[PDB]
Amino acid sequence: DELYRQSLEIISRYLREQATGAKDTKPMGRSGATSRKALETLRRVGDGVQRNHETAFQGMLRKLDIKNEDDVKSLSRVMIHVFSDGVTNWGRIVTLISFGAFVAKHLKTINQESCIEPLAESITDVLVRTKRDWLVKQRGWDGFVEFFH
Amino acid sequence: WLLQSLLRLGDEINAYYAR
Ligand SMILES: [Zn+2]
Ligand SMILES: [Zn+2]
Repeated sequence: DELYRQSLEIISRYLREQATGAKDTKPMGRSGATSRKALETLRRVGDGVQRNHETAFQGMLRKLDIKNEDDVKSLSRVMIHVFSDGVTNWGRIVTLISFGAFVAKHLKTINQESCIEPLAESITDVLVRTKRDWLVKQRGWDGFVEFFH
Repeated sequence: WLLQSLLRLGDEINAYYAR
C-alpha cells in the first residue's frame, strides 16, 4: 500500500509540524518529490484555512471539549461521519486535514502531544479506506497538488 | 450540527479553487 504510506507521511508531518513548530528533517522515501510538493501545498492552503476560519474551528474544538484521552476518540468519529458521506472533493479533504492540524495544536497545549500521531493515523486510515477509488482516479497526491496550484 | 458546518466549509473551499 503505497497510497496509504504516502498519505500518512504527508498528514503526519503536517500535523506534527503545525503542533510543535519543528520541521521533520528525515528523508521521505518512495515518491518523495510529490510528497514534498503536497506538503508545501498543504502548508499554503491549510494554514490559510486555519487563519480564515479560526472562529468556526475554535467553536468546533470547543464542542469536542478535549481534556483527556477518552475525548480523543470523538475526533476520529467526526472524520468517519464526514468521509462516510458520498460526496468527495479536495476541498473537503484539505479542510478536514486543516481541522486536524488545529486540533493537533490544542493537543500539544493540553500536554497530549503523544496523541497527535494516532490522530494523524486515524485521519489517514479513514481517508484512504473510504475514498481509495476517488483518490486513485485523481492520481492521488498529484491531483491534490494540481487542484490547488 | 457541526458535521454539516465542516462539510459546508469544505465544499466552499472546493468551489473556490475549481474556478
Ligand atoms: Zn475560506
Ligand atoms: Zn492519546
